[PDB]
Amino acid sequence: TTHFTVTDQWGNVVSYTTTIEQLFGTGILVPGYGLFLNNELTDFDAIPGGANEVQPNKRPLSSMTPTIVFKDEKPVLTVGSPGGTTIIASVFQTILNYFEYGMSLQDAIEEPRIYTNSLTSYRYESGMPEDVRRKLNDFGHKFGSNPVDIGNVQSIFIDRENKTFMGVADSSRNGTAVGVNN
Amino acid sequence: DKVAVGKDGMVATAHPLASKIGAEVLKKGGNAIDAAIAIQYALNVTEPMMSGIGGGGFMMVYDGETRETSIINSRERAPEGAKPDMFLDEDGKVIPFSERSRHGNAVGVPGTLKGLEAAHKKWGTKKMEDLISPSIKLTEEGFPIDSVLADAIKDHQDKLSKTAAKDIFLPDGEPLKEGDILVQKDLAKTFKLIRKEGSKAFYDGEIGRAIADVVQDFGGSMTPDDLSRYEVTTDKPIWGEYHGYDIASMPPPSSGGVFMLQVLKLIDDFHLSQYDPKSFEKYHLLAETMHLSYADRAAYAGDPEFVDVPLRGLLDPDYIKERQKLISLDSMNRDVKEGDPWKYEEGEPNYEIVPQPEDKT
Ligand SMILES: [Ca+2]
Ligand SMILES: [Ca+2]
Ligand SMILES: [Ca+2]
Repeated sequence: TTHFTVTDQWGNVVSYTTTIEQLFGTGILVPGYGLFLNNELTDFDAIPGGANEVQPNKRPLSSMTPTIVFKDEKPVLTVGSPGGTTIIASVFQTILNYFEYGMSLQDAIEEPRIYTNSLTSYRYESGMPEDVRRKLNDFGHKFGSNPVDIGNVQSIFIDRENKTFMGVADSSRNGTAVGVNN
Repeated sequence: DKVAVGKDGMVATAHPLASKIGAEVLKKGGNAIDAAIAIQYALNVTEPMMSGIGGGGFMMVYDGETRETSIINSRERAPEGAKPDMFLDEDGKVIPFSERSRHGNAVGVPGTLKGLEAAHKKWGTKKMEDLISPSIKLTEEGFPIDSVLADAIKDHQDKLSKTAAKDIFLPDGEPLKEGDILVQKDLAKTFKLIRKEGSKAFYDGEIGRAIADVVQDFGGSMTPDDLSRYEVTTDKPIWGEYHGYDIASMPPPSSGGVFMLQVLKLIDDFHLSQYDPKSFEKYHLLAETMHLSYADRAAYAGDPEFVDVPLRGLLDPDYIKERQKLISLDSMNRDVKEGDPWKYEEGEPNYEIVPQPEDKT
């Protein structure tokens, strides 16, 4: 998965998350055409009967969360991320850090994230203090000994006070922000 | 170039070559949609493990002219041959993820190219040929691979060794390493066909036929009729209020929008910035909140053309207040399960709640 974002001089804003599921998808490359084929249908439940069961011509449930935040009907911030079910965690934590904590956009993105979808599944980024990790686990959590990078947020802030755009690319990949003047 | 400022436009992407190509479209007077199309082609070449015309996406667009926000939804569709139990063995056991994620049955009908064209028809101001050509050049003449692509090739070499990928990415049975030139002649040719004919080469053409043929080679049911049936949809965002802002995000068939909004509604009342960002309190309250929202996601979320997702109920302020009663600094909630958001809207679910093993990735 990858997330990118674009703002232009006409007020158009794009927030675009795009994927082939696993890295390289199924790993199948179309012989003579050089393109990788998605494994997106494993995003369906393997056991049927549920909301996200396999059916022909059905779209498998995604966790992709391309987002635009508005203030008084005007876009002010784009957010999105790769990382399967963790995307929800990357996007809400970035928004929490920016709007609730009042961090800089780059601090909001770089701040270590956590993810836990269930009592049996925990991940955290390097930077959670060791003593806090131990207290969390003593309380019943299951943060392991090894931290892992979570997601890859690209964001644009639209600064109408300063008449500028600010682009931020997460350090978790080699992504870049490139501004444009006239 | 991790942070940038600009008066007249901004691009942020996961690959510096894709950011440069996007910026150049804006520098030449293209709009954000022009640039985004150029960027998807460039990522398809430079970050081939993460996205491209073999996949699907959600492109949210705010239109600066109409002031409307919409989403070009190119999520893949199961072919007609898919069956509800196709990921179970003959004894009804889930086929391991490392096996099913590599099988032709896993391949959805790709929508990304359909989405680029739908976006172009609506908002495009540059010729499609100007937007795809920078990517033909990178595919044709090659580029030196970055650390993330080199790491990806290394980590996925088992999978890549069993397919036509091994010839491009595992030359002499060895993974390309950071700085090695990646040349993708066949991909350049596929981009040239699309540049000449447009997407009919894909959805009603030789690329579609080759896709169907290799899917069937790996045990899948996809035919040219599946590719010819495919169309993207246009979605309205799911909207929520948070902290004086309006948030537009992705509706079903993503779980992303509703559950990102649900987490923000559940934690808003806890005023987390009273606690240090690296405090026990912040991490504990986020973990407790995520357990509830992910449990709702596992029970209630799917393709809204097939199933009713209770979006109204899942974000209802009384539902929020009921779920918040399970979130506390006093203890960890050990009884994590979906709530009953159907209690807060009209109708009933047209599905069961089916537990799944925790095996994806
Ligand atoms: Ca606050
Ligand atoms: Ca990080
Ligand atoms: Ca049997």
